[PDB]
Amino acid sequence: ALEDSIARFQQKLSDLGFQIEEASWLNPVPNVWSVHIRDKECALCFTNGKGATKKAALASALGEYFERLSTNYFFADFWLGETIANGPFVHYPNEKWFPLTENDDVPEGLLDDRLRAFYDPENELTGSMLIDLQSGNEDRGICGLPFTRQSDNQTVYIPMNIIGNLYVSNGMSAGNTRNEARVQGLSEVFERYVKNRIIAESISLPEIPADVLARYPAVVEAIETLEAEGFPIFAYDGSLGGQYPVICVVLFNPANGTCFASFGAHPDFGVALERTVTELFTPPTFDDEEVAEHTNLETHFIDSSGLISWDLFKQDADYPFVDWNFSGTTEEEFATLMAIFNKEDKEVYIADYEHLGVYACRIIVPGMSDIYPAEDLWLANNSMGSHLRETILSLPGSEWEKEDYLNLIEQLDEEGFDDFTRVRELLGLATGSDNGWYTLRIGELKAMLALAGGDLEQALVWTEWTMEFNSSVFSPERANYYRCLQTLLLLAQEEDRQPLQYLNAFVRMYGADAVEAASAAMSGEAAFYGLQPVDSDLHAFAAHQSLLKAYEKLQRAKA
Amino acid sequence: TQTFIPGKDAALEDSIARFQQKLSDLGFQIEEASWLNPVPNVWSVHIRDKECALCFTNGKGATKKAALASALGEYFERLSTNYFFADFWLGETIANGPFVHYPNEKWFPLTENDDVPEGLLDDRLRAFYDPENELTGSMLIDLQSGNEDRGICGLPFTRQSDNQTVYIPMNIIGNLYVSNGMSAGNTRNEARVQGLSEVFERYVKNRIIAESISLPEIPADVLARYPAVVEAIETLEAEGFPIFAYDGSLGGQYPVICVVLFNPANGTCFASFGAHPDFGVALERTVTELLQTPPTFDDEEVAEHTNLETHFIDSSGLISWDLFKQDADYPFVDWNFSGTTEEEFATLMAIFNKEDKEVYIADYEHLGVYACRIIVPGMSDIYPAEDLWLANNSMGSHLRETILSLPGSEWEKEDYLNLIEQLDEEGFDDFTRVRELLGLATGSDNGWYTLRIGELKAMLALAGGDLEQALVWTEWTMEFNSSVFSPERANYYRCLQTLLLLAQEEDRQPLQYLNAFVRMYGADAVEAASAAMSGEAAFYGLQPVDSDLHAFAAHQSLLKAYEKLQRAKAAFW
Ligand SMILES: Nc1ncnc2c1ncn2[C@@H]1O[C@H](COP(=O)(O)CP(=O)(O)OP(=O)(O)O)[C@@H](O)[C@H]1O
Ligand SMILES: Nc1ncnc2c1ncn2[C@@H]1O[C@H](COP(=O)(O)CP(=O)(O)OP(=O)(O)O)[C@@H](O)[C@H]1O
Ligand SMILES: [Mg+2]
Ligand SMILES: [Mg+2]
Ligand SMILES: [Mg+2]
Ligand SMILES: [Mg+2]
Ligand SMILES: [Mg+2]
Ligand SMILES: [Mg+2]
Repeated sequence: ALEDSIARFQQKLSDLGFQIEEASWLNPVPNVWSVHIRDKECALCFTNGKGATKKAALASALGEYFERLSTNYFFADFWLGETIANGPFVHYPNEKWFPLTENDDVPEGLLDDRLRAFYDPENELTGSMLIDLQSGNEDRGICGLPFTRQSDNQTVYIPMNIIGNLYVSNGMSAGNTRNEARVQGLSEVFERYVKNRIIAESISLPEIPADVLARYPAVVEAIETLEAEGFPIFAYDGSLGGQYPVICVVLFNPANGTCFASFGAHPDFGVALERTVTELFTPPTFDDEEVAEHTNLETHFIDSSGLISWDLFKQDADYPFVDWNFSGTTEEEFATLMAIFNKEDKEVYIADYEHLGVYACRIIVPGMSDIYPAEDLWLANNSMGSHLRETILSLPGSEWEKEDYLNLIEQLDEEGFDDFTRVRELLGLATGSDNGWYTLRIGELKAMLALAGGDLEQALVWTEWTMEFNSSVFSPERANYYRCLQTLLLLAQEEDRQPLQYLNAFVRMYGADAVEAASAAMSGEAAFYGLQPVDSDLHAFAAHQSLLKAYEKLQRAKA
Repeated sequence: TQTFIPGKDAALEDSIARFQQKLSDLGFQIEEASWLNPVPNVWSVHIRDKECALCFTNGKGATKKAALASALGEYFERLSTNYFFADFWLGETIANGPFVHYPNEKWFPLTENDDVPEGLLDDRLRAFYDPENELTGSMLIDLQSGNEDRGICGLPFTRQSDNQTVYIPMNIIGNLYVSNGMSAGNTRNEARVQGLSEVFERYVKNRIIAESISLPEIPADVLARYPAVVEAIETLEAEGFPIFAYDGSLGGQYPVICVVLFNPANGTCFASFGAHPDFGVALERTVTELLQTPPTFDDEEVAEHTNLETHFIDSSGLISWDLFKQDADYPFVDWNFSGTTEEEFATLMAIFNKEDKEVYIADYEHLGVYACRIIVPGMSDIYPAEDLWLANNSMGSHLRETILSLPGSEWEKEDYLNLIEQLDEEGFDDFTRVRELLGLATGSDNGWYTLRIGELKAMLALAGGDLEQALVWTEWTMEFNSSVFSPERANYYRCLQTLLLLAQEEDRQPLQYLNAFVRMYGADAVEAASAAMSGEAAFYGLQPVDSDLHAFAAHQSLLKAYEKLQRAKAAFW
């Protein structure tokens, strides 16, 4: 019962030491709700609930709260600092650390044989590329988490690095029962796997007949409202000829000429239908190749503003409609779904968490659950920067030689980092919104270095870059600083002109504090404007401290 | 009550009462739209013709009445000179009427080898506008008439050294001088002094700017003389806007003040300029105009003519950082050229004589208020004479009838495709608004209002059934216009674009997508885009246009206004 689920979850969250607060409701059309819930003491811990009734949505918001604390997902994009990294356990007590080997292969106790073949077919994957982000603890080695391989009920250790880079928040769930949660999570796997096929393969799906939709009047109502509100809707059978329990529903916005495709899965057709609808841009396209691109599907996952083929909407479907149904008790539904995975010759790997007093699972199904492709462990690995962290956080206040600064630029180039990459994302820093690190990108950091190493020609290049691409999100203060610095750098290039002449004017336009700071920057003295120096427990960031305080509550719960 | 401000020859309250009355008598319903009093001692007002949206002015002054009198004075300035109608073709009836511009105008038929007819211009002007002697006569056809057969309309101007009449082609006046050096006033001389000062304002400005000059600050004890301005500046300064006040005389030569505002919030500056024989009036004029881009070290981009051309339209142009250098290139001069409007006129004219610059004035009294128009080639120019070849506002006059015929036209497909190539060969810019190129007051509620050359090329490619070109320009169209199209029209273009892209997919079956298209774009939009593709009805949203522009109600209101001026002119002669 929704009301039990809510009462229980609220209570348990409170007991755990979390002050949870309800930010903002919404009831856009009939039979559709959502709510935003937040940790009153950590801005970064928050969820979004959705359902066809108000309570359904609150229960969803709270359930996702336990899903994300149980799995540690809130903290998944952040380094947890040197103390936690060197503590008894980082992720879970039952985690397992595999030191790096002398030739840097992937240690033997990790993964299994099928996984090794899938993630690393060429056998070129090194061990040091699998260091989890949270610890960044190369000396301690590769953290691996336990997962029950389902065919033979044996434990398998999967590196947290792999889990987090390729599966992210996919196939996680929390529930009232072990099986309820697993059915939700396994369905979440079908949702996203089928979706990526329907989309990438530019499939035309078959409409759901009107007399079938009629069974679910509360959804029909939500659609008639959207349709009368000026938004054409398409409801589709995403089963691909009865195979998978997936509904797809697409909204058109004629005002902008764009479409928005939602997907949803559950063993019961009707639940799946509603799930897809409650979950409601770019126009459709005939670009067979741009739709299929991994970066398109990767977008669709983050937010659903991705490219959909016009082929989806073709009159003639590639599969017939099937009035499917896989329903029953959560226990039966779990077996029915698992049956499908067995039919596909796809090993399922589950991991159970009960340490917060609510059951929560995390489900990997390599070859289906993947959101990102394994090549990304080489090309787009979220701990690629872990080894520069200490160097970079030292820079504010640092007084190295000018060559050292200019080399770090060349290193960033040689290591192939993207200029647009946010530094706070690359190092796993919860900086909070009120300082320079919050908007600092690689390109800006290059400007800063060129200044500290006294190469004013490069400095200008990246200062221009910086403004071209950041100034719209800088604070007034900071944007002004950059305008001023830019002027002075341009003046430096004028060898005919006499800096003193312009000094009064500059002070009037930019303000004295800004001019004094931009000059310090140019003299290589204080190049790293607005960046405070950062200790290796991130005391410097109060945001990050609030993150760690939250994580302490989970560590204690784990013991 | 009677308020006599410096340099005017009549109390504000009289000037207002007179002007309002005279406007009414002329048959104009004038209405006051919106006042403003942003800082102390600075006002402005917007006045509008209740029956023509395009006829409107903006008044500015240091008191409320000063501003209203300004607004009204600029109203007579712009009716007297015909400037409201200067960007529009006036249709075939007016073009072939007794007189188009003024009764005393003069028409010079084109010659057999197409030289510029002999009664036009004089010798110094010919040397200035056309040093290479390559200017042809057919390039000088005024826009308003577009009447090549009737020839080059030329307006009379009293050359001032020897008091002789000189005929200047309306085309030249309008392309290079525009609204510069026009004025209206309470007296002949008041108006002329305002207008001649307007000339110095803009000439000196263009030197100060282009030559990246550092001006000398106006001393504080000098500013002190004009507390009402000082108050306006302190307010702007405390409001967060640094101000710089400058002597723009260039060492006492010219009666020009320059005042620059900084906006630290966006790191930009705004330079205002102003001229009047009396220092104090000039100061206030410069300040009130601050409220009716960042600086740069680019010596070359500041001087570029396109920069100074912007400054005139806009004041959002590039200023050199050099303006603000501590050390000035000229010393401050506590200048003064003042006296009675009669004396001030001579004093100013003295300066032009010193410069060896002929002044050409033209007087208008046919609306019951004196108004002048002053050309001073080599100083009054806003645009350079090279623009009579490259950027001539009647370059398109000869395609007008062809283009306005297109909606409803049923020519051969080759004819449509050629007109594209012609538009390319004649070197028109794709971004150019067609309604500006033909002089059409279309009003905001139809396809012509936003129609650019690039879109027209799309429309022609569709009518001439070249769907590959049609796509190129339909994409172009949306990339650069869709943000200003009406919902309806933007949607039509989204649909047309999809269908043109589908036409390129040789693997795909149009019928499959048909239901989906009808759902996204709507049936009307799909039916229209298909007609367009079949070359049947390509010119979407463009109604056909008769050669008196009855099709456009906006333009009709423009002509109804101009009738009132014609009758007034007839009366006077
Ligand atoms: N009574 C209840 N109602 C709804 N969800 C509940 C619930 N009890 C537990 N939950 C859990 O709360 C989580 C909320 O997610 P849901 O509302 O069911 C859609 P989701 O696809 O997981 O959201 P996502 O797109 O953000 O991933 C799920 O893991 C679900 O198992
Ligand atoms: N009594 C009066 N008070 C103020 N302006 C008057 C006036 N009588 C006539 N005018 C006229 O008002 C018209 C507009 O001039 P002003 O607005 O005061 C400066 P401007 O140089 O025309 O600015 P602008 O060219 O940027 O519009 C001029 O033709 C001016 O001579
Ligand atoms: Mg979920
Ligand atoms: Mg979902
Ligand atoms: Mg279909
Ligand atoms: Mg004027
Ligand atoms: Mg002015
Ligand atoms: Mg100066």
